[PDB]
Amino acid sequence: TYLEFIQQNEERDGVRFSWNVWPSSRLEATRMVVPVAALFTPLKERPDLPPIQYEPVLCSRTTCRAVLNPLCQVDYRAKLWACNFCYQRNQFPPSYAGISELNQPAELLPQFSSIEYVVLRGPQMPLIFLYVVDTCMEDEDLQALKESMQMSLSLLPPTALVGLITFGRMVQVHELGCEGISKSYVFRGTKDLSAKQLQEMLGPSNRFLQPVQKIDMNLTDLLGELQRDPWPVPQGKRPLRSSGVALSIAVGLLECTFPNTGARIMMFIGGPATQGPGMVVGDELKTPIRSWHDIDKDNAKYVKKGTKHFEALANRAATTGHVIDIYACALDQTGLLEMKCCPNLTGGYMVMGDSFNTSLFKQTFQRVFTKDMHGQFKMGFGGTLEIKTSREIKISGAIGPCVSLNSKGPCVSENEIGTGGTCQWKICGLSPTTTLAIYFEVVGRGAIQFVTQYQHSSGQRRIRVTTIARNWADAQTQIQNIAASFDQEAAAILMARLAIYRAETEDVLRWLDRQLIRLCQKFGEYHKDDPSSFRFSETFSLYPQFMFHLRRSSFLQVFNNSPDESSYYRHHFMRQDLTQSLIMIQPILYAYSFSGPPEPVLLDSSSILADRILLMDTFFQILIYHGETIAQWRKSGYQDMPEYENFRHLLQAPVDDAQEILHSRFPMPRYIDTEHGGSQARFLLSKVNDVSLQVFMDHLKKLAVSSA
Amino acid sequence: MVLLTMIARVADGLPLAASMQEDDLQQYQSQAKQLFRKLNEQSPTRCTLEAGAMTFHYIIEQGVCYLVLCEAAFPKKLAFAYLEDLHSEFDEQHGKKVPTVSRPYSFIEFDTFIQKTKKLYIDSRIMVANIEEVL
Amino acid sequence: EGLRVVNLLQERNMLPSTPLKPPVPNLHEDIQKLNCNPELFRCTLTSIPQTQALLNKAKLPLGLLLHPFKDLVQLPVVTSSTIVRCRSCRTYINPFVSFLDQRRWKCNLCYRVNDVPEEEPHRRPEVQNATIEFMAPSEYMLRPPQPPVYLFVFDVSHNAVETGYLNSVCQSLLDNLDLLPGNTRTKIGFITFDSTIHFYGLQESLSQPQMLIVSDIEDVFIPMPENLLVNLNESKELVQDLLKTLPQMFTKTLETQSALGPALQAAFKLMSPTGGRMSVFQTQLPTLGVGALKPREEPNHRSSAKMTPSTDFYKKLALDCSGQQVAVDLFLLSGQYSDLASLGCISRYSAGSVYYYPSYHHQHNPVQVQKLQKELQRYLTRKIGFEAVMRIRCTKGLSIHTFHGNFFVRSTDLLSLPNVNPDAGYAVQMSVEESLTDTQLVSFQSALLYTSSKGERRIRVHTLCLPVVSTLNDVFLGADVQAISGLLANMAVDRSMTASLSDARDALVNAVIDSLSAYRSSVPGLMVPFSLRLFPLFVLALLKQKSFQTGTNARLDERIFAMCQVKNQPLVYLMLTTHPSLYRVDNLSDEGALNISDRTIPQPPILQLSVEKLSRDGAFLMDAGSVLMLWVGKNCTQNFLSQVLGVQNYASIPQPMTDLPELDTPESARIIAFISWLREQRPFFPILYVIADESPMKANFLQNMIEDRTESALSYYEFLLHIQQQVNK
Ligand SMILES: [Zn+2]
Ligand SMILES: [Zn+2]
Repeated sequence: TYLEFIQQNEERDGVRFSWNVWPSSRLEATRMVVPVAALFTPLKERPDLPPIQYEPVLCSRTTCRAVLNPLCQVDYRAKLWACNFCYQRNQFPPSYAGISELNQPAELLPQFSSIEYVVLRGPQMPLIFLYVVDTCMEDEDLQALKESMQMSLSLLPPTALVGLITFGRMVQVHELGCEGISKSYVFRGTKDLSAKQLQEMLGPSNRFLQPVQKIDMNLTDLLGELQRDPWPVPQGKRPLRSSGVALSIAVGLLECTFPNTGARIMMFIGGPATQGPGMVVGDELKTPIRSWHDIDKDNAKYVKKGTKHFEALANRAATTGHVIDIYACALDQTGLLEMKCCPNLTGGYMVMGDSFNTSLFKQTFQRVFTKDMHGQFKMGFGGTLEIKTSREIKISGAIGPCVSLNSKGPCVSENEIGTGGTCQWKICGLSPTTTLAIYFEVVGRGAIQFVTQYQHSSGQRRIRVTTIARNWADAQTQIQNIAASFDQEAAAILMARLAIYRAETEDVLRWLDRQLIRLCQKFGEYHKDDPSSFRFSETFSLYPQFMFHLRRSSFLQVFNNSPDESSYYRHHFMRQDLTQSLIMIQPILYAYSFSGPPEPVLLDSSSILADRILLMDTFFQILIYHGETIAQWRKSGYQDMPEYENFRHLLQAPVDDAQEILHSRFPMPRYIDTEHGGSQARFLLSKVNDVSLQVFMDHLKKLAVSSA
Repeated sequence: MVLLTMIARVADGLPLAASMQEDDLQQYQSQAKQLFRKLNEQSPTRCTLEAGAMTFHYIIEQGVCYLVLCEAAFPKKLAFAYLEDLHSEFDEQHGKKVPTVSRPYSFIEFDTFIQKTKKLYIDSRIMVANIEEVL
Repeated sequence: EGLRVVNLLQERNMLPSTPLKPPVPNLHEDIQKLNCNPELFRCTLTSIPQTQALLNKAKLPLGLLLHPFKDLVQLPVVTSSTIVRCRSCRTYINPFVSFLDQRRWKCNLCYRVNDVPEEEPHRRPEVQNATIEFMAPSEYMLRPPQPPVYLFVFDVSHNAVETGYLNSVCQSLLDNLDLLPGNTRTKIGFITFDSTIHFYGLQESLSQPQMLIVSDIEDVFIPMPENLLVNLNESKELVQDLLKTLPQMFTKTLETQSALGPALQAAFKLMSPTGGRMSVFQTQLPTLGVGALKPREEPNHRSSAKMTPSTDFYKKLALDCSGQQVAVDLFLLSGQYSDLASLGCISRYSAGSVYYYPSYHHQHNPVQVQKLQKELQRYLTRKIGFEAVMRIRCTKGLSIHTFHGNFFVRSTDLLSLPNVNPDAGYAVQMSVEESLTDTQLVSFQSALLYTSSKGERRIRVHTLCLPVVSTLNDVFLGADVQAISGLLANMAVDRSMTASLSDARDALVNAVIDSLSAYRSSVPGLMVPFSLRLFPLFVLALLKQKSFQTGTNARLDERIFAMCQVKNQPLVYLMLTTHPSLYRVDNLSDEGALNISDRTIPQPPILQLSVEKLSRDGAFLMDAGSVLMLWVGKNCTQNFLSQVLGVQNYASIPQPMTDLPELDTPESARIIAFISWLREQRPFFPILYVIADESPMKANFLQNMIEDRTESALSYYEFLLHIQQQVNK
């Protein structure tokens, strides 16, 4: 069954294709409404995975060089294997001279289609964490940030290198380990510096990046008594905050000291950049920070030049191999829109909150440093993703956290999509949850090989190889065989990433609408000019509902959100796997009442029963709504009475069913406890319901049965 | 959000203490010395004086004027609240000795208390008239 | 006394055995008794020429030498609510005024009659004291009395670390931290610099002082709005901790380039809002950033006279420091050429002072270590005035046209003195713009307005009255040979920079030729008046001083610093350095001043600076003002070696002998008594060195024998023969 096929291939190969049967003819290949594409998670964790400590077998053809995989034809008599990509016959390495049929290399077993190698040859480089701390914030927010900083230091491996950069009006590069003097290098937060300049003006471990095993005592005292930016903030003006210059010096410090190795630049800001390059807003409170309304009317002259500065640093950091995080906690906006390129081009994190002094941020931040069962971080660095395809398959491009290495080859498609024109991408930061979207193009079985070389948090250099295969469409049942292999959940997300990518680099909904109608006209059953006759198979019937919620989501309709909230939402959507992405587009709704156990219901205002308790899961918030009669017998203070204990099982069932995933999701969702009449029930009413799904479906069927 | 503080004996305009930090001051203290001479036994007890974009606040107690200069956009209500902190401390320490002195800035060492209590102001964490009329 | 005429070729022993006293002006007894102390204010001609024609005929310079801020024993201070001044020229009321109507006084400077206010007016303290200090009212200050601020700027390059000077400087600051002039308002700050500028924050809030480095050399700034210039009293403990730390922070540095220019720009920006005293310690040629100076080859004995700064940078910067009441004192502890001709400008135009310690090293040069020790003691503890201003007024008809000293002259001849130190001497040249036909007396009054270390505006005033004469002979009869030599020394320094060293030397020789030639044409041998019998001797001593000598082994920074001392030291110490006092100290007698109750203090006869006065059988002491050298003969007595030196023979005297031992012999009790009498006549403690024996590589004692011959300088008798040939041409 083709649903078991989808789940078993995502669990083993970390891959979700929009189509699992591919077109064998050029006409159907170009008449492909939804592109042949895959949601690929390079480092998806596995329950029974054994590290393979040997160099990967490589096809002995200079152009091919594909990794030995369970799709190759082997001859255990002649010690010979035939490559499945170019058919070049290869002598087995001397290390495989004794391999047998009863005992085969693990790389040839179908259960190890996804396999990881450990390449131990060169001396391992330690991890690097550079804290870039903003001091323009109230002491409550500063001390709380300091507290959660010293907590992250306590989790770092002793061999890890740490640096500290504090900034406000000026920026300070601290040289830790100094005795009796505690010295730092002060720079003007109004002039941008190149990496060569910073190297000259400053003079394995540095004076600024030292092993936490030998300077954590000196750091915990500096961090402990770090104080607010000393410069006075006049009445009616913002603090002078040089966030753009502070970043370029954090980037430049690592560029001239530890290039081409793993390192995280962690910038903690409590407001927008109001000075120097990267400026987001002027320093007068009377003129507000730019909104989407201001962006449309060109009443925001800082966002264009401010963006160019940060995407310059982003491409500098991605070329050097470093990752950039942004932890923004402020009551007002902070400039994520202009700075989003730094954690987006790299694999960096983006965390947003109202204050560092909240349980929301402090727990979100310690989730960055969660360890596995070996006590090692769940982060990887310096990833190089090279994709090899069969002679038919060409790569259009990748959507997600990556940067093109611009390596040309025969598998590079001329029709570029997103980060294209290459078969290799650099992902400076990735976790077991990082998900790319690769888009393919067809110009028996077709094979694709994903090779991800990265630096593990332990210092080992590893190579994860994933070789997949999908059947070519047999031409006597071409459209029928392909239609049954449709993955409507994957296609909707893969099409969503296309829409978001065009919107964030600009009408988008017109393209989204026409592709939905074309998909209805090709794979739907109907008689012409009778909308009542349109029906979708079990393979497609959920796709229109997904598009209905996508074209109304905050990812595409950005007004009613601040420009930083739209960047934040899109940031996390371009990295998540299928499960969490569907939750983002279409929230999940569970019901709680006396009449039955909890159960999922539909996202419609016919489910907001007064008699029930709802559990809504948007990826970004977990809400528990209390109906009319529900809020009434709760306001009555009747849970405390002992003869209604079934009472207590109802009001705390969603609270208990919230905590278990309120701790697994990396960006800890906001928690809500609202009822009817409360001002926080708006989030439920807006996600619930052109007009509505009923009206949307009628218009879709009216247009799907008329002219194509 | 910026500064100029002066304390003078109202009878003769004799300076007692002051606090000034630049890194203008030439024109702005000259009119403070001019107002210090115009004050007498008939002057308003508490007054606020506007110099275009700047603003004067002064109080007079025990024949001692406590003047502060500051641009207009500063909260008037808190400006008097700090001059209360100055007048109280001065009256405690040298209020017994202010009709006795004759040398200018006899209590110039009081400057060590003026800048510290004003950093407790410049940081967030009565009559109306124009100066060109009084002079 | 004597209206007598001297022939300098027959006497040849014209120097007295008693110290030279300044000539008493030929004034009435009741007027001279009120005249100011001559060491505070003196004139080259105690008898002022009536006309400019008469002054030109004498070929002698007319000018004043003054020591306005000298430490006084008794200073009358009047706190009058009002101050009395001539309403037309603002001359302060002075003893040399004349009261006419007992309600009207006749100012002695501009001849406008003024009314005395209702506030026996003739014998108020302002008319009974030429030297007097006033309490300035509120209109004599442009701002509240500034606090005392002391910013120290240390070079900490690799060469600076090797010299080890920072140890003594920091230890001296520790010992004299409570003795710096000031009240509770005392500010202090510290800046170190190598290829970058290092600021230091002092917060009682944190465990350690902070070190903020500014590396942007071409654009310096202040890294913190506070805690850089800290109130010394409230953060005393943290300033002490920094001083105990600085000498050990750069022990293994490898920075060889010094960015002195940028460091001073940063230092200027720091004390710009308040002013104060900037103490700069530099050990090498600045080579990085603005103010960089090119290296220069040092001269030798064969190089002819053949001085000026290389760039105007340190002059422009000093003028910026002057406008913000910032004085820059430059301590140069260099072992190689550092272009002091350009660095010294930072002190010249900021009313600071230059201090020089050639080839300073904490181990190899024990002389400079103890000289920096005693010079830092006086520097850090002597009184000080801030944001000071000085003006010199003279009676109508006399015009000052040239100023000499460390200051900045502004419009209407106003001397800006950001700091005024009690060891600064100034000089002035004046001429007769209009004849003094009507007047018989003229007056000169300097007023020094400053802010004391306690925050009170002061005005120190000196007034000098002199007679006016109308003949050539009377002009010569009132000539001050020492004041003339001093003013001539300052004029030659300016000539050496305007024109060359040879031109400066010719002008010094011609000053004696033309003057004596004019006297000869007013009367067989070289005939001079009694007042100028020592004129060729002292001018010869000028031409062999380090400032103007030729065929010497002197280096550029040595000569330049010698000229800085000429322009900055008072006259009394120019004479002690140029023509040191020579006494025989191997047999002292009871002919001295056994008056100070229990102390002898003998009075040995002053000997002339010739090796012919020496003798290999005794030991003689030479007083060069700043240092006392005791040459001991190779065949000295057995009594002197053991009873005053504590040594059994000439060969066992230690080579570096930093002081005499206080042995218990009336011979040692003797020699310690007369040396103790000369030392307490001075501000900077003169160390004494008795290591000068036969060949201890310290024979500079003989170069102060300015009456002897060398292969590069004339002897005194040859100098007289050279002068006579030109007086009788
Ligand atoms: Zn191959
Ligand atoms: Zn007058």
